[PDB]
Amino acid sequence: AVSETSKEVWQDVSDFSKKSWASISAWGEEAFNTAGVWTDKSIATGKEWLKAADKELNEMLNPKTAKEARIAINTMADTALIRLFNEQPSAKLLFDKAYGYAVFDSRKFSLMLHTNQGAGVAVNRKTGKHTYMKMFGAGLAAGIGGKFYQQVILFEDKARFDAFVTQGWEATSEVGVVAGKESAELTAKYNGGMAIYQIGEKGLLLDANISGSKYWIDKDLTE
Repeated sequence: AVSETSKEVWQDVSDFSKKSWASISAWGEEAFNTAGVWTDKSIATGKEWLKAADKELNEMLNPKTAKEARIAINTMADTALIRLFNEQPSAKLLFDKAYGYAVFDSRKFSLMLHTNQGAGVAVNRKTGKHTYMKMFGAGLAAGIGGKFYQQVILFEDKARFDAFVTQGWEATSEVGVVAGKESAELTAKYNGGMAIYQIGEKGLLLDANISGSKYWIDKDLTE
């Protein structure tokens, strides 16, 4: 009756959304942790999942607590990988060989973020460890990616990943950037295993210099 439906109104208006997202939130990880080619079916399902994920990310913007931020960034990172594979299926084959990866987004999923910065995370695929990080994007400052920007870095080799997550990084050239000129497999081979993708809403950003960018550990978020 009304007593019960009333309680339903508070409960479902407050929580039904989170429960609905929780029923599908695993899809991205489940999909990308299964080795193999990123097929047309995976692309189509991924696009459908991204519709829901981006609605959820809208609700996650501007987190108030470190826990909320870590959750938001983690969710963002899953979306970037799916978006990347949908835009460039070959990247899935490189991801399958990755020791680790990092993802940054210009949206405010960290506690603090300034214009031209990105919030993100580096994930060690062997140990599971997440290192929360921030970036200054030279391309953002130059005027690209204004409506939407993600950056995905794949690390085939442990040494460069370990350096990235312990020391941070500064980009002093375009070495490592996937820029429409060659296989990312080759980019990585000649860059200590490291390949950098820049992602727009509709496709890869292929002419966006990163030189001048900086990457550091977000001390307000990582434990």
